[PDB]
Amino acid sequence: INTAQDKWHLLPAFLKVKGLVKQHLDSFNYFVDTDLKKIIKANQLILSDVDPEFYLKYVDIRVGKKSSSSTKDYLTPPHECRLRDMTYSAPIYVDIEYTRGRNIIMHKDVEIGRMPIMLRSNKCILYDADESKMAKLNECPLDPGGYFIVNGTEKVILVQEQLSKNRIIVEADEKKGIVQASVTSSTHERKSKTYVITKNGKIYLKHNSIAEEIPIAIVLKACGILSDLEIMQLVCGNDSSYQDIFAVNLEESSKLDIYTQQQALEYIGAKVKTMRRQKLTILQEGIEAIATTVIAHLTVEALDFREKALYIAMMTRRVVMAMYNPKMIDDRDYVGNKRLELAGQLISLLFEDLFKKFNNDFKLSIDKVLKKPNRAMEYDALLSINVHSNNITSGLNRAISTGNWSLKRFKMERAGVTHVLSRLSYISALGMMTRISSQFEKSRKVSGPRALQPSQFGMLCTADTPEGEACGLVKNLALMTHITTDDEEEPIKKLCYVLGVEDITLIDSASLHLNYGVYLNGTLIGSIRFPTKFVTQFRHLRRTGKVSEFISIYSNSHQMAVHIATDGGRICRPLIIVSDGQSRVKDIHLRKLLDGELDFDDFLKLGLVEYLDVNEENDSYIALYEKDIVPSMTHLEIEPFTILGAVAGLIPYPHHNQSPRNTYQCAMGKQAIGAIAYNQFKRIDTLLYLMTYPQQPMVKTKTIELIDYDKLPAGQNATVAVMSYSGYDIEDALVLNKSSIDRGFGRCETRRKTTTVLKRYANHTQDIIGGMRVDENGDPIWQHQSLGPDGLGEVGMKVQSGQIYINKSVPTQYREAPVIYRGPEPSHIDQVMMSVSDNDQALIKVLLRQNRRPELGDKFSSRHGQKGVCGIIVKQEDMPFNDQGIVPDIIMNPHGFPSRMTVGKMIELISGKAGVLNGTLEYGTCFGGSKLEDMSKILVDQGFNYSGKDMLYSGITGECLQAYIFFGPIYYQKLKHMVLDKMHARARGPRAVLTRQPTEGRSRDGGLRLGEMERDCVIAYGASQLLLERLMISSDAFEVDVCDKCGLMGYSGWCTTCKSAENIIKMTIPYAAKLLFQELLSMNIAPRLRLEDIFQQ
Amino acid sequence: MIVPVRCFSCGKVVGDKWESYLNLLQEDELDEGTALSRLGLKRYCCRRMILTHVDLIEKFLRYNPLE
Amino acid sequence: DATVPSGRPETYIWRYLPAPPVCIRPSVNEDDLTVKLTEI
Amino acid sequence: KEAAAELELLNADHQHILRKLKKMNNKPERFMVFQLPTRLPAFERPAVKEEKEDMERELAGKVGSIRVHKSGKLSVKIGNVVMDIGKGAETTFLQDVIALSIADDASSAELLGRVDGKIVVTPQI
Amino acid sequence: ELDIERVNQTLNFETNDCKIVGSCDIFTTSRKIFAYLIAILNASYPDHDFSSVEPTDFVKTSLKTFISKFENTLYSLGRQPEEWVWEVINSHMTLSDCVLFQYSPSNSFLEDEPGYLWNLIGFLYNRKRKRVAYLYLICSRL
Ligand SMILES: [Zn+2]
Ligand SMILES: [Zn+2]
Ligand SMILES: [Zn+2]
Repeated sequence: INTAQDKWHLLPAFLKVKGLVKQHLDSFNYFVDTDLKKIIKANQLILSDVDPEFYLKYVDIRVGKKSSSSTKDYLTPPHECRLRDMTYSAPIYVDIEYTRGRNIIMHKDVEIGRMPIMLRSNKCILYDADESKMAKLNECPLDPGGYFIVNGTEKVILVQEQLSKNRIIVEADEKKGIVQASVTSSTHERKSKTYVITKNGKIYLKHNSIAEEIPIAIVLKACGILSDLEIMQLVCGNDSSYQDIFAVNLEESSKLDIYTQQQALEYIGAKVKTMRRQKLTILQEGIEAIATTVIAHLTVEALDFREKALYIAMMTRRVVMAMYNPKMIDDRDYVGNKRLELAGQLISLLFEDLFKKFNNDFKLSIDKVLKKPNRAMEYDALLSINVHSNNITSGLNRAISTGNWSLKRFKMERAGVTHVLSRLSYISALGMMTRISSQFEKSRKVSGPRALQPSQFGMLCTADTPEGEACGLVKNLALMTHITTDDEEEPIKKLCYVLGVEDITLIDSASLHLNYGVYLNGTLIGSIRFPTKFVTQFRHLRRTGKVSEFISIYSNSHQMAVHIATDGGRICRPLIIVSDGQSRVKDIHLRKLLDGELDFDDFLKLGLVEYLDVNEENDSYIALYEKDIVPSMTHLEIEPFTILGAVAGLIPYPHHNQSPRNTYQCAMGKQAIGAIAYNQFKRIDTLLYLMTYPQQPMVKTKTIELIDYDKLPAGQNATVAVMSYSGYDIEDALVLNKSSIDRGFGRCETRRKTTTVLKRYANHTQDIIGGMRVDENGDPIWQHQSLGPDGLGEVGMKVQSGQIYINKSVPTQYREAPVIYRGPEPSHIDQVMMSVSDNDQALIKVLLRQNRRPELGDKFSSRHGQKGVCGIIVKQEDMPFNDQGIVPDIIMNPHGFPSRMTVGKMIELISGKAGVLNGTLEYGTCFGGSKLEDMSKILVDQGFNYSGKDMLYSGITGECLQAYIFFGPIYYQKLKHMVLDKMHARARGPRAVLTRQPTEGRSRDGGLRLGEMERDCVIAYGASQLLLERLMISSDAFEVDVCDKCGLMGYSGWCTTCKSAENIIKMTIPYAAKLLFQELLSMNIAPRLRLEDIFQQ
Repeated sequence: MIVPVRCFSCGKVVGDKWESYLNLLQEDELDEGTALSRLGLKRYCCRRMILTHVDLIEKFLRYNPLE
Repeated sequence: DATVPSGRPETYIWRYLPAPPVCIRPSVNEDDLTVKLTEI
Repeated sequence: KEAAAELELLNADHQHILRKLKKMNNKPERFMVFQLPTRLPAFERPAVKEEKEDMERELAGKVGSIRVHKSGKLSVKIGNVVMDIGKGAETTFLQDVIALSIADDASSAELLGRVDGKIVVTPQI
Repeated sequence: ELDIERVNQTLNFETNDCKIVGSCDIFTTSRKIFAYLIAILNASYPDHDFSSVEPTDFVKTSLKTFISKFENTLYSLGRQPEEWVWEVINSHMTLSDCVLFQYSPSNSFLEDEPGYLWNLIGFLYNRKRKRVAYLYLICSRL
């Protein structure tokens, strides 16, 4: 009943209590429940400099609930905040301790701004909604959540990835730039970043708060390490090859005659910038530069500079190993060297700086009453809070909506932090989640961060990436992943001494490179004698759950180190532990997992499964299947198809395709259209492409069962005859059936919103909606046929290319400025919504519906990256037919298979055909699915051929075709790229007022640019009057009046620099050349035209 | 969102065999492929009309004005 | 080559400055150049 | 293979801890610093072995025992918890002595002895 | 208040190589008014005596002429001056029926401040409400 093929049931057990948007949801839940306190406690008190007794301190904070209230506050529901263009938010109730008069007073539930809350988080009202409350609140239960509604527009904070923050990374190249970063970041106690560079074979120390860089022997002497033999024992050891490389750095310390820590600190005391405030000595400064200035996560607190000296020594040992062997460098693109910054981390950066700037702007106004008269008239100090509380709200809302990230305190200016959530498909809303941004999108290289690494097996999706300008810079996380939670490390440090390390202040610096040293987050801590006994007893404390999971330990060997990482932003991945050649999850546990008890995280507590970091996968050896478990294995895959993400699970049989093909599907599954939501008829969105009769795939995948894709599918099962037909399907065009389109095959529907705001003005005059304008009797004129009596168009009426559907008027004169439907095709009004936004002014949203069917030129695709356009529509007595009489809906060319090598499309058709003849949906999941040798058993069972090739007759001539036709159902999906929204053409139209050339863009009248590369083409033809006509005569021709003696251009046949109309010549010229000359005369150069006659005498 | 009236590839009327398809599965239960043949859907173009039909009119009708 | 009366080397110091035409810098909202000329 | 190499080196350190403890007997004023865990089991009430296993000072004396096993090994037990032992610091090069400090008025730095080596005891997780 | 805080957030900014710092304020605390404004000047700048220059240059000009170039300099600094400001300062002070003054002597007391470029200082005396606004704009250079 249970066997090796049943351990994949942990994957519905993982995703049940976790989900796929947990990296957005858990981070925002961490912020509003933990990190709000750790911002208030970082700056609690307000100190009034005038009269230093009127203090003000914040006791605690909570969002969305008053302390005296036993119930959470009423929020406007998330769908009403989409319609009314509001921001779905919650009030931040701080309570305050302040001084008033002569006694101190606590005041309860001060509202300081409002926090825009994420959907499906704790404070959202959709949290634990039983799908009948989703319907009352007009919400789709299949919506992922994880995003914000800010001014109606729904915005997602993307997963950012940075380089690993507080760890060391070794770079090198030719010309010997061996640099060593360490971007130190304690929150903003200090944000600093040191280097270590070898110039001329001499190791230095650059830092951006130093005037000029310090050599390396006179900075370890700046720390406690000054014996100058142990410096040759901290960076060289007994290795004679490394003692030659560092020996130049020794004598430079004697060459500056630096010999004591007093004299060593005074060297760097005169090398600093930003001497501001204290006027302390160079000893007091150089001993401060090692305190909290160079490597800022290692703050020293006392006389003992030992472990920080051991830090810089273990940096420069990695330099000397890089000088000796140039291949001992660190990959910048390795996934273990990355940290994923989630949405709670970003908002904790954002909300802190606005609470800095709140408290600064509240302190510089709390003294504007104290140093002013009415001294005896005290004030409560709680009436100026709302003066600045509209900067907390407006600064949170602006930074999410704009996406701009302007943090003055933290000094970061990131762009593109948010994005509008995609509502093209159901897949677009889930593919915009699980999406990861990168830092490389400002400067360019070749073949660096754009190549995928083998270290993203199971961590990142190996095919979901865009093609073009962002291929490998946008990436996607897989199904069974988890992002680590940052936790405290001094309990983990104190566990290390109990387990047998001995401290760095106890160990001799001579014999330090003979034993493995432990590294709690890159910082050297101790030195174990027996490392693999230490590591085994630390996994065993984690598998018993004493020390937490998401705490990874791995024993390197070439570095001879034992690293222990516990910081957040690492990507874990669950695996099954095996022991002594035997998988620990037995069939009794799968029997319990199925029938209700013993869920996932009981497999963690009972020691069965385990999260592995990328780094901890080095110290492992992982089996893929249970038949492959040899005794030296230590883990087992729960399920191998989770190498692909959420979007790449739509592909049927991905392992049979070629790999560029499975990447084109990921971009094109997000573009195919179908069903969006269950409130897709209750929502008024900017552009909403729907399908009339969407079908679920015949060949499906486990991965689309899990993400509930077959309840909101996007596509239809076409009957596809793979054959060459009509010569209109040559290079990716596809032949289409007319009688299929007449019945609703591929028929879609477009919906578009149009918002006007009837704004009232400061003149106490308001925008007004007009009235129906009748003529000659009680019937409207043409532009008011679809209008109705109140100026807003009637629901159900047909608007076409010029009519008015909102008749608004601005100012009592009223200047008529109605909206005019300017579309190439008509469209029916389906929804007119009359509401009022937050600031008490009217808001009309009119939705417009348009039905459209497949024309020549719409894009269809299969799920195998084979995009195609509709080339011809064929009459259905012209299509080929079998013995039963079935004709194809699509005919597909056999020439798209051999170059593209999509063999998994040739298996989708048989599994699709054998499944529909059997009555069962089949599976084409990755590394598995239904088998071709017993899909071909069902297919002979009926009386069809085993190979899916049928003998079709010819519809045109009646005869048997001389080949057997591969014939059956493929799932086709229709893309948003439709030729009605792409055909445009311009003869003459509006011109840009500066260049007086035709305008830009498509949604103007138009203008197609002929630029710099086709000019080259027509020069090569020698066609000189075409080039004169296509560039000047019919782009910007300009009759201008030159002067012959000056060479400048005059107006009206008259020269100005010589007051005469005498020798003025009239010429035609590009207006951009006229615009050039008058911009050169303003720069004080004079282009003087020298003219001559065209004709010989 | 609701069942197509006709099969796309034949024009055989399949819209009257959705109300009866669900009764063959719910009561007197069949294995979804002899409930198709009992309704008389021989051709595979016509079986895929109601086998892979996802019925979204039932979920869309949960969100109307209560009226 | 100071045969031209604008040859002379002191014509490269801004004594007089031409104000460009309003066709060069329009107003849709003042322009960047229009707000620079007034400042000068 | 590496866990076998650390096994025999611990087996080598178990004869090497027995010689250096028996030879050190009754040589006066000659010490050995050696590392215990920070938290110890309680002794007014005996914390049982699996309870001290979970959460991970003034005392009287006779708090433990250094047991010598018949096979080749040693294991400190204190109270009722059982720990394991190894000469596990390093072969130290820096020379070590012990100095007693006196507080205020009998102010003296008494030189007691000299460190032989350093052995460590860990809980047997 | 909040609106006064908004119109002060308008008048404090810095462009490429200029830094303008000025604001407006309204508070109740032509022979007798000569001392009534030098106390505002002393409290506005508590490092220069203003009891010295008693027969100063108070150009008693029209307030419409003053707000004209006060709006023109905000066009001239790339600000696109927002009109609601001039109702807000109206709404506290009844801008229509009041008289304007301007401390603009021959050599003002900011010429010795390094980085000084120009100023615009407006006094707006009120009679029925005694509400004098001290509208000042100091353009510096950094
Ligand atoms: Zn001329
Ligand atoms: Zn039909
Ligand atoms: Zn049919």
